[PDB]
Amino acid sequence: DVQLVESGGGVVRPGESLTLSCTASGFTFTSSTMNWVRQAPGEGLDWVSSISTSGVITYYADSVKGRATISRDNSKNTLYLRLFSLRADDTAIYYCATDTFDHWGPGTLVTVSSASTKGPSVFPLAPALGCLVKDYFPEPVTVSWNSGALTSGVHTFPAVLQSSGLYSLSSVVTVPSSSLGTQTYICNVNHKPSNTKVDKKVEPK
Amino acid sequence: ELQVIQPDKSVLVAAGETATLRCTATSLIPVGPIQWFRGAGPGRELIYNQKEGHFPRVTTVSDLTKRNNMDFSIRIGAITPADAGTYYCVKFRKGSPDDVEFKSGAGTELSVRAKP
Amino acid sequence: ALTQPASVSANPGETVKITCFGSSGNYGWFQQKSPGSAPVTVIHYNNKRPSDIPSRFSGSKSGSTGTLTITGVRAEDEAVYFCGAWETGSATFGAGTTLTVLGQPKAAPSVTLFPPSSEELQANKATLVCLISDFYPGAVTVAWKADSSPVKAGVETTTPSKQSNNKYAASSYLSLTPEQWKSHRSYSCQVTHEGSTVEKTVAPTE
Repeated sequence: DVQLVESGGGVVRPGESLTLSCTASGFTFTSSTMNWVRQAPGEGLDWVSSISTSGVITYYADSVKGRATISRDNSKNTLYLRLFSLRADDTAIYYCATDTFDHWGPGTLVTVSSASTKGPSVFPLAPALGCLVKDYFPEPVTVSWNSGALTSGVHTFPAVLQSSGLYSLSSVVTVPSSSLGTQTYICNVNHKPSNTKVDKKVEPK
Repeated sequence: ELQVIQPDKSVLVAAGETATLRCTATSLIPVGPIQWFRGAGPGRELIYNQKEGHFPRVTTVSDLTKRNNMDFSIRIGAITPADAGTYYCVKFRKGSPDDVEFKSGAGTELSVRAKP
Repeated sequence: ALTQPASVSANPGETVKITCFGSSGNYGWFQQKSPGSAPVTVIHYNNKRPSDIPSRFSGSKSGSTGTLTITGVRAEDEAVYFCGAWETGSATFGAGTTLTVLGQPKAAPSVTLFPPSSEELQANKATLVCLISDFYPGAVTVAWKADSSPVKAGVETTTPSKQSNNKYAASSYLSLTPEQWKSHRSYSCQVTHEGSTVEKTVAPTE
Protein backbone atom coordinates (compact mmCIF):
# COMPACT_ATOMS: atom_id res chain seq x y z
CA ASP A 1 0.00 0.00 0.00
CA VAL A 2 1.04 3.64 -0.59
CA GLN A 3 0.56 6.32 2.13
CA LEU A 4 1.25 10.04 1.79
CA VAL A 5 0.97 12.32 4.85
CA GLU A 6 1.33 16.09 4.40
CA SER A 7 1.81 18.40 7.32
CA GLY A 8 2.69 22.06 8.07
CA GLY A 9 -0.87 23.27 7.59
CA GLY A 10 -2.20 26.17 9.55
CA VAL A 11 -2.23 29.97 9.50
CA VAL A 12 0.90 31.92 8.51
CA ARG A 13 1.20 35.69 8.44
CA PRO A 14 1.12 37.39 5.01
CA GLY A 15 4.58 37.99 3.50
CA GLU A 16 6.26 35.29 5.66
CA SER A 17 7.63 31.78 5.08
CA LEU A 18 6.54 28.20 5.78
CA THR A 19 7.46 24.66 4.91
CA LEU A 20 5.32 21.65 4.05
CA SER A 21 6.37 18.09 4.64
CA CYS A 22 5.02 14.92 3.13
CA THR A 23 6.08 11.46 4.38
CA ALA A 24 5.91 8.54 1.99
CA SER A 25 5.67 4.78 2.51
CA GLY A 26 4.76 1.65 0.49
CA PHE A 27 6.92 2.44 -2.55
CA THR A 28 10.53 3.19 -3.49
CA PHE A 29 10.75 6.87 -2.76
CA THR A 30 14.32 7.26 -4.17
CA SER A 31 13.26 5.81 -7.57
CA SER A 32 10.21 8.02 -7.86
CA THR A 33 9.39 11.60 -8.85
CA MET A 34 7.19 13.86 -6.66
CA ASN A 35 4.80 16.75 -7.18
CA TRP A 36 2.94 19.33 -5.09
CA VAL A 37 -0.49 20.53 -6.26
CA ARG A 38 -2.80 22.93 -4.38
CA GLN A 39 -6.49 23.85 -4.48
CA ALA A 40 -7.93 27.18 -3.30
CA PRO A 41 -11.12 26.09 -1.38
CA GLY A 42 -13.92 25.46 -3.92
CA GLU A 43 -11.65 26.24 -6.93
CA GLY A 44 -9.48 24.07 -9.21
CA LEU A 45 -6.30 22.01 -8.94
CA ASP A 46 -3.17 24.05 -9.78
CA TRP A 47 0.28 22.51 -10.28
CA VAL A 48 2.82 24.12 -7.97
CA SER A 49 6.08 22.19 -8.31
CA SER A 50 7.78 18.86 -9.25
CA ILE A 51 11.06 17.23 -8.18
CA SER A 52 13.23 14.47 -9.66
CA THR A 53 14.31 11.14 -8.13
CA SER A 54 17.67 12.69 -7.19
CA GLY A 55 16.51 16.15 -6.03
CA VAL A 56 18.92 18.01 -8.43
CA ILE A 57 16.16 19.09 -10.87
CA THR A 58 13.35 21.21 -9.58
CA TYR A 59 10.53 22.64 -11.70
CA TYR A 60 7.96 25.30 -10.60
CA ALA A 61 4.77 26.90 -11.72
CA ASP A 62 4.51 30.61 -12.59
CA SER A 63 2.19 30.63 -9.53
CA VAL A 64 5.21 30.59 -7.29
CA LYS A 65 8.45 30.57 -9.35
CA GLY A 66 11.17 32.44 -7.41
CA ARG A 67 9.38 32.37 -4.05
CA ALA A 68 9.17 28.58 -3.52
CA THR A 69 11.77 25.89 -2.90
CA ILE A 70 10.80 22.22 -3.44
CA SER A 71 13.18 19.75 -1.72
CA ARG A 72 13.38 16.07 -0.77
CA ASP A 73 15.21 13.86 1.75
CA ASN A 74 15.28 10.28 0.51
CA SER A 75 17.02 9.00 3.67
CA LYS A 76 13.72 9.56 5.61
CA ASN A 77 11.30 9.36 2.61
CA THR A 78 10.21 12.99 3.03
CA LEU A 79 9.32 15.76 0.52
CA TYR A 80 9.27 19.52 1.36
CA LEU A 81 8.17 22.87 0.05
CA ARG A 82 9.30 26.17 1.64
CA LEU A 83 7.11 29.05 0.51
CA PHE A 84 8.12 32.66 0.75
CA SER A 85 6.30 36.02 0.98
CA LEU A 86 2.89 34.42 1.39
CA ARG A 87 -0.13 36.11 -0.27
CA ALA A 88 -3.92 35.76 0.05
CA ASP A 89 -3.61 34.00 -3.42
CA ASP A 90 -1.61 31.20 -1.83
CA THR A 91 -4.24 30.10 0.74
CA ALA A 92 -4.94 26.60 -0.44
CA ILE A 93 -5.12 22.89 0.36
CA TYR A 94 -1.75 21.51 -0.69
CA TYR A 95 -1.38 17.90 -1.85
CA CYS A 96 1.73 15.95 -2.61
CA ALA A 97 1.37 13.45 -5.38
CA THR A 98 3.61 10.71 -6.72
CA ASP A 99 5.19 10.36 -10.12
CA THR A 100 2.38 10.67 -12.59
CA PHE A 101 -0.19 11.84 -10.07
CA ASP A 102 -1.12 8.18 -9.41
CA HIS A 103 -1.50 8.58 -5.59
CA TRP A 104 -2.47 11.60 -3.46
CA GLY A 105 -1.97 12.92 0.04
CA PRO A 106 -5.10 13.82 2.08
CA GLY A 107 -3.76 17.42 1.84
CA THR A 108 -2.92 20.12 4.30
CA LEU A 109 -4.82 23.39 4.41
CA VAL A 110 -2.64 26.51 4.53
CA THR A 111 -4.36 29.76 5.44
CA VAL A 112 -2.50 33.06 4.96
CA SER A 113 -3.76 35.49 7.58
CA SER A 114 -2.88 37.89 10.39
CA ALA A 115 -5.61 36.34 12.56
CA SER A 116 -4.54 34.34 15.61
CA THR A 117 -5.07 30.63 15.88
CA LYS A 118 -8.23 30.01 17.87
CA GLY A 119 -9.17 26.51 19.04
CA PRO A 120 -12.92 25.66 18.97
CA SER A 121 -15.55 25.59 21.73
CA VAL A 122 -17.77 22.46 21.32
CA PHE A 123 -21.51 22.28 22.20
CA PRO A 124 -24.04 19.38 21.98
CA LEU A 125 -27.16 19.25 19.81
CA ALA A 126 -29.57 17.07 21.86
CA PRO A 127 -32.92 15.83 20.41
CA ALA A 128 -31.11 13.50 14.75
CA LEU A 129 -28.33 14.75 17.02
CA GLY A 130 -25.08 16.61 16.45
CA CYS A 131 -22.46 18.72 18.05
CA LEU A 132 -21.99 22.34 17.21
CA VAL A 133 -18.31 23.16 17.09
CA LYS A 134 -17.98 26.84 17.23
CA ASP A 135 -15.54 29.82 17.01
CA TYR A 136 -12.40 28.21 15.61
CA PHE A 137 -9.69 29.49 13.27
CA PRO A 138 -8.50 28.52 10.77
CA GLU A 139 -10.20 25.57 8.98
CA PRO A 140 -10.37 22.56 9.02
CA VAL A 141 -11.84 20.44 11.83
CA THR A 142 -12.57 16.67 11.52
CA VAL A 143 -15.43 15.36 13.62
CA SER A 144 -15.64 11.62 14.15
CA TRP A 145 -18.18 9.81 16.45
CA ASN A 146 -17.62 7.16 19.10
CA SER A 147 -14.23 7.33 17.43
CA GLY A 148 -14.43 5.61 14.01
CA ALA A 149 -17.03 3.19 15.39
CA LEU A 150 -20.01 5.25 14.27
CA THR A 151 -19.96 6.42 10.60
CA SER A 152 -23.35 5.49 9.05
CA GLY A 153 -25.91 8.33 9.12
CA VAL A 154 -23.09 10.76 9.87
CA HIS A 155 -22.78 14.04 8.01
CA THR A 156 -20.26 16.69 8.92
CA PHE A 157 -21.23 19.94 7.33
CA PRO A 158 -18.88 22.53 5.81
CA ALA A 159 -17.91 25.55 7.86
CA VAL A 160 -19.59 28.97 7.63
CA LEU A 161 -17.44 32.07 8.18
CA GLN A 162 -19.16 34.41 10.59
CA SER A 163 -19.10 38.21 10.87
CA SER A 164 -16.41 37.72 13.57
CA GLY A 165 -14.02 36.12 10.99
CA LEU A 166 -14.30 32.88 13.04
CA TYR A 167 -15.54 29.53 11.68
CA SER A 168 -18.19 27.22 13.11
CA LEU A 169 -19.35 23.84 11.70
CA SER A 170 -21.55 20.90 12.71
CA SER A 171 -21.70 17.17 12.47
CA VAL A 172 -24.92 15.27 12.87
CA VAL A 173 -26.27 11.70 12.99
CA THR A 174 -29.81 10.43 12.46
CA VAL A 175 -30.46 7.87 15.17
CA PRO A 176 -33.21 5.48 16.29
CA SER A 177 -35.23 7.44 18.90
CA SER A 178 -35.55 4.10 20.90
CA SER A 179 -31.76 3.80 21.49
CA LEU A 180 -31.16 6.71 23.98
CA GLY A 181 -30.05 5.86 27.54
CA THR A 182 -28.31 2.70 26.16
CA GLN A 183 -26.05 3.80 23.23
CA THR A 184 -24.04 6.93 24.18
CA TYR A 185 -22.75 9.32 21.55
CA ILE A 186 -19.33 11.07 21.71
CA CYS A 187 -18.14 13.43 18.99
CA ASN A 188 -14.40 13.75 18.70
CA VAL A 189 -13.24 17.04 17.23
CA ASN A 190 -9.78 17.36 15.71
CA HIS A 191 -8.23 20.75 14.91
CA LYS A 192 -4.51 20.34 14.14
CA PRO A 193 -4.07 24.11 13.46
CA SER A 194 -4.51 24.56 17.27
CA ASN A 195 -3.18 21.06 18.13
CA THR A 196 -6.49 20.64 19.92
CA LYS A 197 -8.80 17.61 20.20
CA VAL A 198 -12.22 17.92 21.99
CA ASP A 199 -14.44 14.91 22.79
CA LYS A 200 -17.96 16.06 23.88
CA LYS A 201 -20.74 13.65 25.05
CA VAL A 202 -24.26 14.27 23.60
CA GLU A 203 -27.25 13.40 25.80
CA PRO A 204 -31.02 13.67 25.14
CA LYS A 205 -32.43 16.67 27.06
CA GLU B 1 1.70 0.05 -34.48
CA LEU B 2 5.23 0.94 -33.47
CA GLN B 3 5.86 -0.73 -30.07
CA VAL B 4 8.66 0.25 -27.59
CA ILE B 5 9.61 -2.89 -25.64
CA GLN B 6 12.13 -2.75 -22.76
CA PRO B 7 12.33 -6.52 -22.15
CA ASP B 8 14.23 -6.24 -18.76
CA LYS B 9 12.19 -4.99 -15.77
CA SER B 10 15.39 -5.02 -13.72
CA VAL B 11 19.16 -4.97 -14.29
CA LEU B 12 21.54 -5.57 -11.39
CA VAL B 13 24.96 -3.95 -12.16
CA ALA B 14 28.19 -3.45 -10.17
CA ALA B 15 29.18 0.06 -9.06
CA GLY B 16 31.78 1.59 -11.39
CA GLU B 17 30.79 -0.83 -14.16
CA THR B 18 28.80 -0.17 -17.37
CA ALA B 19 25.05 -0.73 -17.53
CA THR B 20 23.11 -1.48 -20.65
CA LEU B 21 19.47 -0.46 -20.76
CA ARG B 22 17.90 -2.46 -23.59
CA CYS B 23 15.23 -0.92 -25.71
CA THR B 24 14.05 -1.99 -29.16
CA ALA B 25 11.61 -0.48 -31.68
CA THR B 26 9.37 -3.06 -33.44
CA SER B 27 8.79 -0.60 -36.36
CA LEU B 28 10.18 2.71 -37.78
CA ILE B 29 6.91 4.65 -38.08
CA PRO B 30 5.97 7.19 -36.97
CA VAL B 31 9.25 8.98 -37.61
CA GLY B 32 10.78 10.71 -34.57
CA PRO B 33 13.52 10.43 -31.91
CA ILE B 34 14.06 8.06 -28.99
CA GLN B 35 14.58 9.47 -25.52
CA TRP B 36 15.75 7.93 -22.28
CA PHE B 37 14.46 9.34 -18.98
CA ARG B 38 14.82 8.60 -15.25
CA GLY B 39 11.45 8.57 -13.48
CA ALA B 40 7.99 9.40 -14.87
CA GLY B 41 6.13 12.67 -14.47
CA PRO B 42 7.48 16.26 -14.75
CA GLY B 43 10.68 15.63 -12.74
CA ARG B 44 11.75 12.87 -15.10
CA GLU B 45 15.27 13.76 -16.12
CA LEU B 46 16.45 13.40 -19.68
CA ILE B 47 19.26 10.81 -19.79
CA TYR B 48 19.80 10.46 -23.54
CA ASN B 49 18.38 12.09 -26.68
CA GLN B 50 19.09 11.30 -30.42
CA LYS B 51 18.51 14.83 -31.63
CA GLU B 52 20.05 16.87 -28.81
CA GLY B 53 23.51 17.60 -27.18
CA HIS B 54 26.31 15.29 -26.46
CA PHE B 55 25.95 13.09 -23.30
CA PRO B 56 29.44 12.43 -21.76
CA ARG B 57 28.54 9.32 -19.74
CA VAL B 58 26.37 7.62 -22.40
CA THR B 59 27.59 5.75 -25.43
CA THR B 60 24.89 4.14 -27.56
CA VAL B 61 24.91 0.37 -28.14
CA SER B 62 24.24 0.47 -31.89
CA ASP B 63 25.32 2.96 -34.57
CA LEU B 64 22.26 5.28 -34.92
CA THR B 65 23.43 6.83 -38.19
CA LYS B 66 22.80 3.46 -39.94
CA ARG B 67 19.57 3.30 -41.76
CA ASN B 68 17.21 0.48 -40.57
CA ASN B 69 18.30 0.87 -36.95
CA MET B 70 15.73 -0.35 -34.44
CA ASP B 71 17.95 -0.82 -31.41
CA PHE B 72 18.07 2.10 -29.01
CA SER B 73 20.04 0.48 -26.22
CA ILE B 74 22.16 2.79 -24.15
CA ARG B 75 25.27 2.21 -21.97
CA ILE B 76 25.54 4.42 -18.92
CA GLY B 77 29.24 4.27 -17.84
CA ALA B 78 30.76 4.79 -14.36
CA ILE B 79 27.50 3.82 -12.72
CA THR B 80 27.49 5.43 -9.23
CA PRO B 81 25.09 4.16 -6.46
CA ALA B 82 22.84 7.24 -7.00
CA ASP B 83 22.32 6.13 -10.61
CA ALA B 84 19.76 3.67 -9.27
CA GLY B 85 16.26 4.57 -10.44
CA THR B 86 13.63 3.53 -13.01
CA TYR B 87 14.57 4.28 -16.64
CA TYR B 88 12.01 4.65 -19.41
CA CYS B 89 12.69 4.40 -23.15
CA VAL B 90 10.24 6.81 -24.88
CA LYS B 91 9.41 7.33 -28.60
CA PHE B 92 8.40 10.85 -29.58
CA ARG B 93 6.59 11.60 -32.88
CA LYS B 94 6.92 14.55 -35.28
CA GLY B 95 4.98 17.70 -34.22
CA SER B 96 5.00 21.50 -34.90
CA PRO B 97 5.92 23.09 -31.52
CA ASP B 98 7.22 19.69 -32.15
CA ASP B 99 8.05 16.21 -30.95
CA VAL B 100 5.29 15.00 -28.72
CA GLU B 101 5.43 11.87 -26.63
CA PHE B 102 4.15 8.96 -28.64
CA LYS B 103 4.89 5.76 -26.66
CA SER B 104 6.81 4.64 -23.54
CA GLY B 105 8.44 1.36 -22.82
CA ALA B 106 7.18 -0.06 -19.56
CA GLY B 107 10.45 0.64 -17.68
CA THR B 108 13.77 -0.87 -16.47
CA GLU B 109 14.57 -0.59 -12.75
CA LEU B 110 18.32 -0.08 -12.28
CA SER B 111 20.10 -1.13 -9.05
CA VAL B 112 23.81 -0.82 -8.04
CA ARG B 113 25.23 -3.58 -5.82
CA ALA B 114 28.58 -2.16 -4.60
CA LYS B 115 30.66 -5.33 -5.57
CA PRO B 116 34.19 -6.27 -6.85
CA ALA C 1 -4.18 25.78 -21.35
CA LEU C 2 -6.39 22.68 -20.90
CA THR C 3 -10.06 23.09 -21.81
CA GLN C 4 -12.53 20.42 -20.71
CA PRO C 5 -16.36 20.44 -20.49
CA ALA C 6 -17.71 22.45 -17.54
CA SER C 7 -20.38 19.77 -16.98
CA VAL C 8 -21.87 16.74 -18.68
CA SER C 9 -25.11 15.01 -17.71
CA ALA C 10 -25.87 11.29 -18.23
CA ASN C 11 -28.52 8.67 -17.35
CA PRO C 12 -27.49 5.63 -15.24
CA GLY C 13 -26.17 2.62 -17.18
CA GLU C 14 -25.00 4.82 -20.09
CA THR C 15 -21.51 5.44 -21.51
CA VAL C 16 -20.23 8.93 -20.90
CA LYS C 17 -17.03 10.32 -22.42
CA ILE C 18 -15.29 13.44 -21.13
CA THR C 19 -12.48 14.76 -23.21
CA CYS C 20 -9.64 17.18 -22.63
CA PHE C 21 -7.25 19.08 -24.87
CA GLY C 22 -4.73 21.82 -24.51
CA SER C 23 -1.56 19.71 -24.10
CA SER C 24 0.86 17.54 -26.13
CA GLY C 25 1.69 15.68 -22.95
CA ASN C 26 0.28 12.72 -21.07
CA TYR C 27 -3.12 12.95 -19.42
CA GLY C 28 -4.51 11.91 -16.04
CA TRP C 29 -8.10 12.02 -14.80
CA PHE C 30 -8.69 12.80 -11.06
CA GLN C 31 -12.09 12.24 -9.29
CA GLN C 32 -13.37 14.58 -6.56
CA LYS C 33 -16.63 13.53 -4.90
CA SER C 34 -16.93 16.80 -3.00
CA PRO C 35 -15.03 20.12 -2.46
CA GLY C 36 -12.37 19.62 0.22
CA SER C 37 -12.06 15.81 -0.13
CA ALA C 38 -8.88 14.41 -1.69
CA PRO C 39 -8.65 13.57 -5.43
CA VAL C 40 -8.60 9.91 -6.48
CA THR C 41 -6.82 9.01 -9.66
CA VAL C 42 -9.13 7.12 -11.98
CA ILE C 43 -6.60 7.02 -14.87
CA HIS C 44 -2.98 8.15 -15.16
CA TYR C 45 -0.38 8.36 -17.98
CA ASN C 46 -3.18 8.40 -20.57
CA ASN C 47 -4.72 4.89 -20.10
CA LYS C 48 -3.39 3.32 -16.86
CA ARG C 49 -6.13 2.46 -14.36
CA PRO C 50 -5.06 1.92 -10.70
CA SER C 51 -5.80 -1.65 -9.42
CA ASP C 52 -8.36 -0.10 -6.99
CA ILE C 53 -10.44 1.81 -9.57
CA PRO C 54 -13.20 -0.30 -11.24
CA SER C 55 -13.03 -1.37 -14.85
CA ARG C 56 -15.87 0.82 -16.17
CA PHE C 57 -13.19 3.59 -16.21
CA SER C 58 -10.92 3.69 -19.29
CA GLY C 59 -8.51 6.34 -20.66
CA SER C 60 -7.18 7.25 -24.16
CA LYS C 61 -4.90 9.85 -25.75
CA SER C 62 -5.40 10.69 -29.44
CA GLY C 63 -3.99 13.67 -31.18
CA SER C 64 -3.17 16.12 -28.41
CA THR C 65 -6.45 15.18 -26.66
CA GLY C 66 -7.44 13.01 -23.71
CA THR C 67 -10.67 11.19 -23.25
CA LEU C 68 -12.03 9.63 -20.07
CA THR C 69 -14.70 6.97 -20.74
CA ILE C 70 -17.14 5.79 -18.08
CA THR C 71 -18.97 2.71 -19.51
CA GLY C 72 -22.01 2.04 -17.33
CA VAL C 73 -21.92 5.19 -15.30
CA ARG C 74 -23.29 4.82 -11.75
CA ALA C 75 -24.74 7.04 -9.00
CA GLU C 76 -21.37 6.97 -7.14
CA ASP C 77 -19.44 8.20 -10.29
CA GLU C 78 -21.38 11.45 -9.95
CA ALA C 79 -18.46 13.77 -9.07
CA VAL C 80 -16.03 16.40 -10.42
CA TYR C 81 -13.37 15.13 -12.81
CA PHE C 82 -10.21 17.17 -13.59
CA CYS C 83 -7.96 16.25 -16.48
CA GLY C 84 -4.32 17.13 -15.94
CA ALA C 85 -1.39 16.77 -18.29
CA TRP C 86 2.40 16.79 -17.74
CA GLU C 87 5.48 17.00 -19.96
CA THR C 88 9.01 16.74 -18.68
CA GLY C 89 9.38 20.07 -16.88
CA SER C 90 5.74 21.09 -16.27
CA ALA C 91 2.18 20.07 -15.34
CA THR C 92 -1.31 21.57 -15.70
CA PHE C 93 -4.94 20.76 -14.85
CA GLY C 94 -8.26 21.64 -16.44
CA ALA C 95 -10.97 23.55 -14.61
CA GLY C 96 -13.00 20.38 -13.80
CA THR C 97 -15.90 18.49 -15.40
CA THR C 98 -18.76 18.19 -12.87
CA LEU C 99 -20.78 15.07 -13.87
CA THR C 100 -24.34 14.44 -12.73
CA VAL C 101 -26.51 11.38 -13.21
CA LEU C 102 -30.03 11.95 -14.47
CA GLY C 103 -32.77 10.15 -12.52
CA GLN C 104 -32.98 10.13 -8.74
CA PRO C 105 -36.40 11.25 -7.48
CA LYS C 106 -37.49 14.54 -5.99
CA ALA C 107 -37.39 13.89 -2.23
CA ALA C 108 -38.30 16.99 -0.16
CA PRO C 109 -36.17 18.29 2.78
CA SER C 110 -36.05 17.05 6.45
CA VAL C 111 -35.62 19.94 8.90
CA THR C 112 -34.43 19.70 12.52
CA LEU C 113 -33.88 22.97 14.43
CA PHE C 114 -31.83 22.89 17.65
CA PRO C 115 -32.12 25.62 20.34
CA PRO C 116 -28.97 26.75 22.22
CA SER C 117 -27.64 24.34 24.85
CA SER C 118 -27.20 24.90 28.63
CA GLU C 119 -23.40 24.97 28.01
CA GLU C 120 -23.76 27.68 25.34
CA LEU C 121 -25.97 29.94 27.42
CA GLN C 122 -23.84 29.12 30.58
CA ALA C 123 -20.91 30.53 28.50
CA ASN C 124 -23.20 33.55 27.58
CA LYS C 125 -23.56 32.60 23.84
CA ALA C 126 -26.65 31.47 21.84
CA THR C 127 -26.98 29.87 18.36
CA LEU C 128 -29.94 28.15 16.68
CA VAL C 129 -28.87 25.52 14.18
CA CYS C 130 -31.23 24.56 11.42
CA LEU C 131 -30.29 21.26 9.78
CA ILE C 132 -31.71 20.23 6.48
CA SER C 133 -31.32 16.71 5.20
CA ASP C 134 -32.34 14.17 2.58
CA PHE C 135 -33.61 16.53 -0.10
CA TYR C 136 -33.15 16.32 -3.90
CA PRO C 137 -32.28 18.19 -6.04
CA GLY C 138 -29.85 20.39 -4.11
CA ALA C 139 -31.53 23.82 -4.50
CA VAL C 140 -32.91 25.45 -1.30
CA THR C 141 -33.77 28.73 0.39
CA VAL C 142 -33.60 29.59 4.07
CA ALA C 143 -35.00 32.49 5.99
CA TRP C 144 -35.41 33.04 9.67
CA LYS C 145 -38.03 34.65 11.87
CA ALA C 146 -38.01 35.79 15.48
CA ASP C 147 -41.57 36.02 16.68
CA SER C 148 -42.86 36.46 13.11
CA SER C 149 -40.38 39.25 12.20
CA PRO C 150 -37.84 38.21 9.50
CA VAL C 151 -34.16 38.33 10.57
CA LYS C 152 -31.24 38.94 8.16
CA ALA C 153 -28.65 39.62 10.93
CA GLY C 154 -26.30 36.94 12.23
CA VAL C 155 -27.42 34.25 9.82
CA GLU C 156 -25.07 32.07 7.78
CA THR C 157 -26.00 29.14 5.54
CA THR C 158 -23.76 26.44 4.15
CA THR C 159 -24.13 25.42 0.57
CA PRO C 160 -26.02 22.17 -0.12
CA SER C 161 -23.73 19.12 -0.26
CA LYS C 162 -24.30 15.36 -0.71
CA GLN C 163 -24.73 13.05 2.24
CA SER C 164 -23.77 9.34 2.06
CA ASN C 165 -27.35 8.56 0.81
CA ASN C 166 -26.83 10.43 -2.51
CA LYS C 167 -29.10 13.17 -1.24
CA TYR C 168 -28.36 16.76 -0.33
CA ALA C 169 -28.09 18.45 3.04
CA ALA C 170 -27.41 22.01 4.23
CA SER C 171 -27.16 23.85 7.57
CA SER C 172 -28.04 27.38 8.61
CA TYR C 173 -27.06 29.38 11.71
CA LEU C 174 -28.53 32.26 13.70
CA SER C 175 -26.07 33.94 15.96
CA LEU C 176 -27.62 36.16 18.54
CA THR C 177 -27.41 36.82 22.27
CA PRO C 178 -29.11 35.38 25.37
CA GLU C 179 -31.03 38.72 25.80
CA GLN C 180 -32.47 38.28 22.28
CA TRP C 181 -32.92 34.56 22.94
CA LYS C 182 -34.96 34.80 26.26
CA SER C 183 -36.96 37.81 24.93
CA HIS C 184 -38.77 36.40 21.86
CA ARG C 185 -41.84 34.16 21.48
CA SER C 186 -40.58 31.64 18.98
CA TYR C 187 -37.84 31.57 16.31
CA SER C 188 -38.29 29.71 12.96
CA CYS C 189 -36.50 28.21 10.01
CA GLN C 190 -38.35 28.29 6.69
CA VAL C 191 -36.81 26.13 4.01
CA THR C 192 -38.21 26.10 0.48
CA HIS C 193 -37.64 23.44 -2.12
CA GLU C 194 -39.59 23.36 -5.41
CA GLY C 195 -42.25 25.75 -4.03
CA SER C 196 -43.10 23.18 -1.26
CA THR C 197 -42.11 24.48 2.17
CA VAL C 198 -41.28 23.04 5.59
CA GLU C 199 -41.15 25.34 8.67
CA LYS C 200 -39.90 24.37 12.14
CA THR C 201 -39.85 26.38 15.37
CA VAL C 202 -38.23 26.55 18.85
CA ALA C 203 -38.91 28.68 21.99
CA PRO C 204 -36.92 29.43 25.21
CA THR C 205 -38.80 26.52 26.91
CA GLU C 206 -37.19 23.15 27.62
